[PDB]
Amino acid sequence: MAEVIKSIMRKFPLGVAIVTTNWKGELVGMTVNTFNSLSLNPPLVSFFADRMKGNDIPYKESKYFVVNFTDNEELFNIFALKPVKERFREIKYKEGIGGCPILYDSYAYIEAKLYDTIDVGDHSIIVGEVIDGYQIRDNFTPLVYMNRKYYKLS
Amino acid sequence: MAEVIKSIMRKFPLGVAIVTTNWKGELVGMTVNTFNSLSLNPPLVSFFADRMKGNDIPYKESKYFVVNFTDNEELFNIFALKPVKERFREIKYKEGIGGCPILYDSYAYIEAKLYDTIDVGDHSIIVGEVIDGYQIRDNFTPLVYMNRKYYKLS
Ligand SMILES: Cc1cc2nc3c(=O)[nH]c(=O)nc-3n(C[C@H](O)[C@H](O)[C@H](O)COP(=O)(O)O)c2cc1C
Ligand SMILES: Cc1cc2nc3c(=O)[nH]c(=O)nc-3n(C[C@H](O)[C@H](O)[C@H](O)COP(=O)(O)O)c2cc1C
Repeated sequence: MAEVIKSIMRKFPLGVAIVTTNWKGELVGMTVNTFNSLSLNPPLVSFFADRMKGNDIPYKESKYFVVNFTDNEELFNIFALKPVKERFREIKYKEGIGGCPILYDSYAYIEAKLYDTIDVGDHSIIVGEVIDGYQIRDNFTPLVYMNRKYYKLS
Repeated sequence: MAEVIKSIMRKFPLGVAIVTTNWKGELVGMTVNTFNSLSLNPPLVSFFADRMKGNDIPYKESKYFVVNFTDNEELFNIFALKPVKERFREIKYKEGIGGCPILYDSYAYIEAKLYDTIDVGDHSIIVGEVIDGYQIRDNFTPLVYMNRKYYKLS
């Protein structure tokens, strides 16, 4: 079989973010490399959630979600590798719209309201309608994921 | 109005590619920063097409499309800025699946078959089923778009 299709994606640089929500009282988040702007009028953003792993379910059952933009590699690792029950013990967060956690170490975030979801193959596209966003820290180092690694920008 | 939501995206680094198709004999392509992997089984890839500009129509009416991965900044500018009738005069290309053009200066490409399209707000999500991909050049410099500019990776 051609699994050259995975090898090409591993060399394709992608921006990363951490999406959180409050899921019936349970604080959850995850590192994503599928976040993007989908539409400007109306202002929709989206990301892709893995259905096999059940990453889609939390966001399908909540009304809001926050996109956290940060430059601390360690946080990306926490929200990809640590057990789900341990994630919010180790970091500083404040509560935001609908109880959703905003990471303290974010340089920016966007709060959004779930707008639609769409199952395509083994992922769902989760679309949210933007309702606010703030730039908090002005001086930061944006990161990209490529080949299991995070790179600063040249 | 909050157009802080545009200012946040301008600081968010994104991978770029050029998607082409053969549209009823007309060779068309465009620079996109919305290309990503959507699903592994089945292997689907996608990008977002601006409906206001009519970028969606070519891909909705063709059976295939090619994703071209390249490290030549000049090509990204050609396939974003030059009039549509002038694009394929200025560069070297070969014909591929379904007549779709493959750019000669690509280090990799993926050929794909249209699988579905979905209108959300002012964009459509164009999903294609991967049918091949090849890594051609081994030594390249992947680029990311941020703030109207292209950066090498540090
Ligand atoms: C950089 C990186 C990118 C990721 N992107 C996504 C993604 O966009 N969508 C997704 O569902 N999971 C993605 N994941 C996996 C989730 O982070 C992970 O499945 C989620 O945190 C739940 O954790 P668990 O599988 O360990 O329970 C990514 C992981 C890493 C390392
Ligand atoms: C880096 C960059 C990213 C772009 N990404 C997209 C995109 O993902 N989807 C889209 O429809 N147009 C995108 N465009 C615009 C298209 O390249 C452009 O509209 C297309 O080439 C048709 O050209 P025209 O509007 O000049 O006729 C992007 C442009 C640039 C500069």
